[PDB]
Amino acid sequence: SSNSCTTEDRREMQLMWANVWSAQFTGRRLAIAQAVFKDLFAHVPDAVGLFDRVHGTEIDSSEFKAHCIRVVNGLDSAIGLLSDPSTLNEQLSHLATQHQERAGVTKGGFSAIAQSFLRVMPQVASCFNPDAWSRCFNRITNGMTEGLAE
Amino acid sequence: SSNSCTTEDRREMQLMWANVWSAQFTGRRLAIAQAVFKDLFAHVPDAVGLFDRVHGTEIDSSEFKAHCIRVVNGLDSAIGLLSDPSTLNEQLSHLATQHQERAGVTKGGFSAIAQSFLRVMPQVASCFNPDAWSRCFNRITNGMTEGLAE
Amino acid sequence: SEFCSEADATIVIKQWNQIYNAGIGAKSRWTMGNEIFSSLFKLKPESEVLFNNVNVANMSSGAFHAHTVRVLSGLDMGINYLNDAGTLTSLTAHLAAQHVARTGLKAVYFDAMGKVLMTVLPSLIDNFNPDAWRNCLLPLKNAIAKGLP
Amino acid sequence: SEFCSEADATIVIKQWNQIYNAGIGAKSRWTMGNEIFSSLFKLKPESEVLFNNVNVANMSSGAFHAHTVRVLSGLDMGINYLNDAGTLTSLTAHLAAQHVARTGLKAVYFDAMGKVLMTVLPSLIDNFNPDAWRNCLLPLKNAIAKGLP
Amino acid sequence: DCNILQRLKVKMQWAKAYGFGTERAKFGNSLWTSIFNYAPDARDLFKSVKSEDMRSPQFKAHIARVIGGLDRVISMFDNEDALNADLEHLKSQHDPRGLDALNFVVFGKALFATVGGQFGVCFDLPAWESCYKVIAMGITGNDMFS
Amino acid sequence: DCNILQRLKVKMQWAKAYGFGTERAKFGNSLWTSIFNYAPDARDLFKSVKSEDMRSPQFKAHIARVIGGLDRVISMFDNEDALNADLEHLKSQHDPRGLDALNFVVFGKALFATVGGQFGVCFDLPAWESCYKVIAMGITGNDMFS
Amino acid sequence: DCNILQRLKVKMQWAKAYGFGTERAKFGNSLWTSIFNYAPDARDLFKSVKSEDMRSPQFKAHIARVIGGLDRVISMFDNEDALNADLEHLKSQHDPRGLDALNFVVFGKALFATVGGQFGVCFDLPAWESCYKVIAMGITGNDMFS
Amino acid sequence: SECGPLQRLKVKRQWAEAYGSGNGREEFGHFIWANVFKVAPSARDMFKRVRGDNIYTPAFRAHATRVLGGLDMCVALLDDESVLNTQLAHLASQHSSRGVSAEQYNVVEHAVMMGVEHEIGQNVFDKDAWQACLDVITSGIQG
Amino acid sequence: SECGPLQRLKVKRQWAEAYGSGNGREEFGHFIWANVFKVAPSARDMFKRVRGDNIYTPAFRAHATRVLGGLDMCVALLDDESVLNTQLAHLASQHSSRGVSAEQYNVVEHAVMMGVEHEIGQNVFDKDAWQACLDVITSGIQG
Amino acid sequence: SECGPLQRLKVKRQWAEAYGSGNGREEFGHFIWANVFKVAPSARDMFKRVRGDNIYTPAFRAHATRVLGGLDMCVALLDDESVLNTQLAHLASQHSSRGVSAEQYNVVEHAVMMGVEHEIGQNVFDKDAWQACLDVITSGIQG
Ligand code: HEM
Ligand code: HEM
Ligand code: HEM
Ligand code: HEM
Ligand code: HEM
Ligand code: HEM
Ligand code: HEM
Ligand code: HEM
Ligand code: HEM
Ligand code: HEM
Ligand SMILES: *[C@@H]1O[C@H](CO[C@@H]2O[C@@H](C)[C@@H](O)[C@@H](O)[C@@H]2O)[C@@H](O)[C@H](O)[C@H]1NC(C)=O
Ligand SMILES: *[C@@H]1O[C@H](CO[C@@H]2O[C@@H](C)[C@@H](O)[C@@H](O)[C@@H]2O)[C@@H](O)[C@H](O)[C@H]1NC(C)=O
Ligand SMILES: [Ca+2]
Ligand SMILES: [Ca+2]
Ligand SMILES: [Ca+2]
Repeated sequence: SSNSCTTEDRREMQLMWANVWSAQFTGRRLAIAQAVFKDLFAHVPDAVGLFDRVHGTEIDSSEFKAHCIRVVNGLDSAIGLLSDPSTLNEQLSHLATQHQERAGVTKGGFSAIAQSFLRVMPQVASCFNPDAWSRCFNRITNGMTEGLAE
Repeated sequence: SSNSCTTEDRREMQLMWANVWSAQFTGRRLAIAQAVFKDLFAHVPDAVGLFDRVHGTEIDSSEFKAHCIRVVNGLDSAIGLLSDPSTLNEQLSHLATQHQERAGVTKGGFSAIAQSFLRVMPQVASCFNPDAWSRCFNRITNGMTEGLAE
Repeated sequence: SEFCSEADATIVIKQWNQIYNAGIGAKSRWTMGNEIFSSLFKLKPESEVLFNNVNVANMSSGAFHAHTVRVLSGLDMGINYLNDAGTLTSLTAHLAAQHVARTGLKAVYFDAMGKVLMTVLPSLIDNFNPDAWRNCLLPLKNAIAKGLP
Repeated sequence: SEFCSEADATIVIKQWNQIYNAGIGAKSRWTMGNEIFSSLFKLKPESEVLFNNVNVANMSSGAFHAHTVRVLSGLDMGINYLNDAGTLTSLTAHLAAQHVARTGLKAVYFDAMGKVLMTVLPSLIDNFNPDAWRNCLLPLKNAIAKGLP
Repeated sequence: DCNILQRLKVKMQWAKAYGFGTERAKFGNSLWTSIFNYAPDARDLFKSVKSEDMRSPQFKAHIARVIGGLDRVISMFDNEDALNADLEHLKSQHDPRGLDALNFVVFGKALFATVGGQFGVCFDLPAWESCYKVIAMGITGNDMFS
Repeated sequence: DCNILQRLKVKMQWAKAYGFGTERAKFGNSLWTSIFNYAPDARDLFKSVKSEDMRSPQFKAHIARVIGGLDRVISMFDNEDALNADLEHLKSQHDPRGLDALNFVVFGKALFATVGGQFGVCFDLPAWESCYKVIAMGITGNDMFS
Repeated sequence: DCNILQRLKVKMQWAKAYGFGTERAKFGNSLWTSIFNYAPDARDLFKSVKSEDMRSPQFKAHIARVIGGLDRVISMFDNEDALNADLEHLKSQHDPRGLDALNFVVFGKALFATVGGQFGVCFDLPAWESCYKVIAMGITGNDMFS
Repeated sequence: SECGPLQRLKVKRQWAEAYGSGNGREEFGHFIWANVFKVAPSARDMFKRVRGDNIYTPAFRAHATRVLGGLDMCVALLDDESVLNTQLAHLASQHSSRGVSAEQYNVVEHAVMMGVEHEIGQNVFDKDAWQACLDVITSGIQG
Repeated sequence: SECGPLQRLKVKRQWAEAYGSGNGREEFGHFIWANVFKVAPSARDMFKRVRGDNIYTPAFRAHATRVLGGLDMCVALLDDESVLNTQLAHLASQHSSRGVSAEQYNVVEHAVMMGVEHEIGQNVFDKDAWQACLDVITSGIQG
Repeated sequence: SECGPLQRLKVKRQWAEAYGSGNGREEFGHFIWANVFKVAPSARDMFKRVRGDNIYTPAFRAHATRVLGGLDMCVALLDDESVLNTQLAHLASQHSSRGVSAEQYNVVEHAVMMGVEHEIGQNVFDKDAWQACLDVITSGIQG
């Protein structure tokens, strides 16, 4: 189809996300956060080498735990900013100009983290729609993937 | 029964009280205020001796008139504070620690003022419930009667 | 027979469910267990000796953790049943027998337990209502602590 | 076949009607025509030469004024028909034929036209939604600019 | 006729009656239904837009372009320069077809009945008749709209 | 099985389906109705709670304690130490009764049908089946829940 | 298992939960959404049906034929000969694909979660378990559904 | 300007309305004190006993109840100077020990007028009648 | 006073409520920054890059999203000091280069508490628990 | 920055919306003047004739009607500089006798922008377009 992130998916994605991700329920974040990078490291072997600063080799290290929550909290902002696309565009350019200075960050890396999210979400979130999720997940990543290599 | 001041009585007591007691209708307070102490002095003969400072002997004296309105205005606060019991508890301790320094203030005195209120209210307030009134009137007095003698 | 009015019971159940439901992370359930029992043992140091089986010497143990949940689950059960007087009477009678049959437990322990909850909960619940809780809890306390010395 | 979702189309039509309806004074319609075309000719100075018939050498002329309204009326027509995919497909096919048959018009012109609108409109519409517009406009652009070099 | 006050009144009555979105398609539908009911023979002058079936997207597109241009002409009622510049443009587009000028008469009668019934009782018919002559004269050029 | 994501999903689906207050009593009522409808012979194993009449406050109290403990076990799904410590505690309470382990099978089937019908279509049956084995294995200890 | 009593209740629980008209298409969508959520690898097993887009008319056509095949097999639960005839015809259609029979286990989990979540709390999970194995065995030919 | 008998009557009805029946009084009390301590943050130092550090404490909300109830009495008796002078002189004795600054009365004066107008509405508020009559109440407490 | 474990729990639930689910976050973000730049108009000079001149710009609304999201992480981990110290030390490195004044933290501290209480309500707000716990968050970013 | 033709168009529609149709104009007028005299209490001294002492007086509410209506004219003609310069020069003659300070224009500038954004909402308000265009209006009245 059009593959565009519709307003319908925005409502659908935000609503299923806001119930699973909230500020009062600590650990619910961290379990989701740790599982995504865990799925990424298995599929992408030469990816842990990109997260040595946060000690990506040691997943339960408090430094990689903090990074995990930082990554998907930024995702929570983007999903929340789906309602206000102007602020979202100005923010997506920030993450885009933030990630390419990290050498090794590639479009395929964001493509592998997409399959990482397509598998993890239905196990923790009920009424998960993969099509609606991906079409807006792609919409976000391509704004983060403005200036970098495939 | 349980004898506890229910939320039902709180609504019932506040609603019948707010209609009879208001800030715009002066004299409506004073008539109710003067009648309660008047009923108390007849039943308790050695009680006027406790209100000599406010000239309790002379009931229509402007000094005893001011005291009358002060007493039942504080009652109006307690009835209004029935909705917020936390603030009510912190306030009931204030009146409790305020009244025992007046020597002669006893639990029986607050028991006589209870019968004083059970007779006066139905004459001025329509739809007056004595059971609901007393159960919350008792709830208030026992917070004022924390540290004093029977 | 009767515990507290529906309106009072409605206030208790709603404010209790705000801070205690199933979807809460276990870490928040442990903060509640220790804070309440550490305060209880400060009011009654003689009562700390009694929880030998649940490894009370180390409150950070999973055995004592699981014990505090049993107590809170039983408390959560009683609060959500405040509107059914028939079931609650049978429920309170069954918890009494368990605590009376256990040796070394006084009635003053449960009363001190009441003052801990009346002090612990205000720092967790928004607009805590001491009256409605005092109207609905003290029937439970006396019914659970019935028959104990 | 399909252009954009109803919810996205609903967002576009409402925000478009806010700044463009019939009851607007002609002076506000001229401010829009020049600002959009002056910005278009700044992105593409080679495209200015093409509007010879409408007296593009003088944008303050009634002939060029009437031309900008024709373009906006056609744009206003397409936006209000975003919910009818059948009519919109026939409408977009008819505007393509008119522009393809005209000599000297490229596809990059319409793309630069897209970036002008995406930049001009935010300063006129309250809470402009770039996504919903990008979801509903780029189907129109590609459908109108279909078949052009 | 067709002074500035009538021009502004026509715009307010047109903008209200025209609507936006789904209402525009239903508005222009009733007008051409009146045209085909007032002048039944004028239907076959639009065989190029598949006017055999009014529900066809080819005729729905023709409705959209016609009333859309009527919307853009009414919007330029206040300014004469671009109005006449567009009326002349529409003239050089319709003149090659060589149409009967009596259809623009039937066009106005259908427009008045469609705008009047949609706007309500406060429909200013004399103002709409006077300002419609300006439009038909700019397109047809026929002296019929003096 | 029964990973952390399933454990967290089970808690969210349990907390929603369980409800609070009057809903809990009606929830546990339908579960034991299913148990007595799935396994009719298991009803007379509860003569000590007056299970002759399900409306009796003795059986309503039994319902409350059972599902209440199930609520407290599900709440400790994330933490293993207190989960196993409570599963062992429930084991040492149920083992003296010496119950058939096939009833815990019927217990899960009734729980799945009760939570599933109350939660709706988005009920994650494989996650609930996998994490129920952890509970029954902790209580029964029977190899039946491998 | 799957006695005639369980066969008849499944039909009643199925006809109610399946619905008619628009309910059929939405029911299958909820089921196939649960399948791909349970087993993401299975979505690729339908590349020749446009499983990349679940709202595609080719997958909506596939969803229709699957829920229709289920609807007609459940309806023949009471006649062995016709059931086992069509069930083996469905085997002759699914065997040339060489599908992993574990996917049919995932198909059952979503079916129970979709009927139960729609039928409500009274959903008979054990009866649906016993009778789906009859359908699975006749299609898969696998000893796992014995 | 002056708190005449008519300006008294309008103030009474507006206070009763703004005060309420006990439902919005906690909000009414909190709203007024937040203005005082925003305009005069050093006034917090005078209310140490009621925990003037935190407006949201029930102990301070009890103090807000005290001052609101005391102010309600003076408004109720603005028409009757005989007993009003008695009530203001009674409040004058308790407030003289605090050594309250005269400007501090004008801050709570202004804050109460902001609180009232916030409850009733600016379209019906009467600043002239309220300023003149609130000066009378504070003057009696000061002497 | 002190940010105990109970004061942590109440702050978490109140922040989640005040933060919302993304619908009132733009309003939540704009409301807090308007207090800071009203109380401290010279703080605008520190946010030149995000266009601190104008609060209503999507570029600044993105910065408000950044600081709100970063603050949401610390509140979510107030119970878990191990990873919390990691997150505050991480924020400490980025904010040390700005040379932010210690008083400037107390202004955004107060503004956030105004923002939260504006979203949840004064009747449920806990200043003592919030002031004690927000001091912990800012202290880690300062060192 | 600059009051371009597009920034004019957006200001016009937002002013018409914020101004209303006469129902919320008394509230619109009162709201703006309360900001000025809170930020600049000494500006009350310039409006003695309209009873600047009390915002709630119909005589001052008539003055608020005067300044609001006069400001509505300039906004309506921001697109047409020829007649706009005539209107601003007309207002310039009357305001030169008052000796109004240039900063006093910037206070009512800011207050009007607060009034507008209070009526329409921060999510739709455009400070850049409003500040640039309100500078144009005040500059013509000053010279
Ligand atoms: C679309 C999902 C993603 C989001 C929302 C996201 C967000 C973030 C955030 C918020 C940070 C930390 C910013 C800060 O420290 O202030 C970060 C850091 C980083 N990200 Fe991502 N990220 C995503 C995907 C990825 C992917 C697929 C890669 C692939 C390599 C990647 C590579 C990195 C690296 C190398 C860092 C720096 C780690 C460090 O500071 O030690 N990110 N990301
Ligand atoms: C429950 C109903 C009562 C309420 C609400 C109440 C309230 C009050 C109030 C507000 C005051 C004045 C506080 C002040 O001056 O700041 C007061 C004074 C006093 N009350 Fe009560 N009171 C009640 C019942 C009683 C009873 C039954 C007695 C029995 C002796 C009593 C004895 C006194 C005395 C001796 C004073 C001091 C009079 C003075 O200052 O000259 N009160 N009370
Ligand atoms: C409202 C207050 C209380 C409630 C609802 C409550 C409830 C419970 C529950 C549900 C159990 C678990 C029973 C089981 O294992 O099946 C329990 C056990 C126990 N309780 Fe309480 N309890 C309360 C207060 C107290 C107090 C105040 C004390 C002592 C001072 C106490 C002493 C014990 C002991 C010693 C056990 C058994 C420990 C073990 O099995 O190792 N309880 N209580
Ligand atoms: C969404 C974008 C556009 C729309 C909806 C649109 C629509 C229109 C319309 C309605 C007309 C009048 C047709 C008639 O006279 O019957 C027109 C004419 C024309 N357009 Fe476009 N247009 C667009 C963009 C462009 C662009 C980007 C260019 C060139 C760079 C262009 C070049 C022309 C030319 C040369 C004419 C004819 C001028 C004349 O007749 O003298 N258009 N367009
Ligand atoms: C105010 C009155 C009218 C206006 C504004 C108007 C406008 C238009 C427009 C905008 C088009 C299409 C231009 C394009 O294709 O780019 C058109 C075409 C056409 N019009 Fe009119 N029209 C009006 C009245 C009439 C009348 C009274 C007739 C009488 C029969 C008529 C007959 C036609 C025909 C036959 C076409 C050709 C359509 C095609 O084959 O594509 N119009 N007109
Ligand atoms: C997850 C599953 C289960 C849980 C969490 C559970 C929990 C409980 C609890 C909390 C009690 C009462 C403890 C007390 O009196 O303090 C109890 C008692 C009992 N349970 Fe279970 N139970 C479960 C499953 C079963 C099953 C499958 C059976 C099979 C028959 C069963 C049979 C009984 C019996 C006979 C009693 C004795 C009740 C009495 O006489 O007071 N339970 N269980
Ligand atoms: C009771 C369970 C099922 C029934 C009744 C069923 C029924 C059907 C039907 C009616 C068709 C289409 C027949 C036709 O084209 O005329 C079909 C096709 C197909 N089935 Fe199933 N199905 C079931 C489960 C499954 C499962 C679990 C899988 C594998 C995960 C599967 C894989 C396929 C595939 C790959 C096709 C080919 C569709 C195409 O390319 O047109 N089916 N099935
Ligand atoms: C409108 C005039 C005022 C009224 C009606 C009023 C009312 C009251 C009342 C009823 C009390 C309770 C006294 C007691 O029960 O012992 C009180 C206490 C107090 N008031 Fe006021 N007050 C007013 C003005 C002020 C002002 C303007 C200040 C200082 C700025 C002030 C400072 C205090 C202090 C320091 C206390 C005692 C604090 C404490 O108990 O810890 N009062 N006020
Ligand atoms: C509660 C404590 C604070 C938190 C959680 C916080 C959060 C943040 C975050 C997440 C960023 C984004 C940094 C980046 O992506 O590069 C940031 C930027 C910044 N913060 Fe803060 N902040 C806090 C306090 C402050 C304070 C009190 C000030 C000064 C008064 C301040 C000044 C700045 C500056 C100057 C920047 C960079 C501005 C720019 O990017 O142009 N921060 N803050
Ligand atoms: C945005 C710019 C302003 C506009 C549109 C405006 C509008 C008006 C209007 C229409 C009048 C009525 C004059 C008359 O009928 O005689 C007036 C009066 C007045 N304005 Fe303004 N004004 C503006 C700015 C200011 C400012 C900034 C000040 C001082 C801070 C000011 C001070 C006065 C004074 C002193 C009067 C006469 C007061 C009186 O009649 O007693 N004006 N203004
Ligand atoms: C208290 O006990 C802690 C034990 O850790 C917990 O219990 C054991 C059985 C394991 O399950 C473990 O994973 C749990 O976290 C000790 O770590 C701690 O030092 C003890 N505290 C004192 C003061 O001795
Ligand atoms: C641009 O053209 C203007 C012409 O005025 C307009 O066009 C003529 C045909 C009349 O209809 C008139 O009423 C219109 O307003 C000139 O006035 C202007 O100077 C020209 N600009 C330049 C730079 O040459
Ligand atoms: Ca004064
Ligand atoms: Ca601090
Ligand atoms: Ca200026």
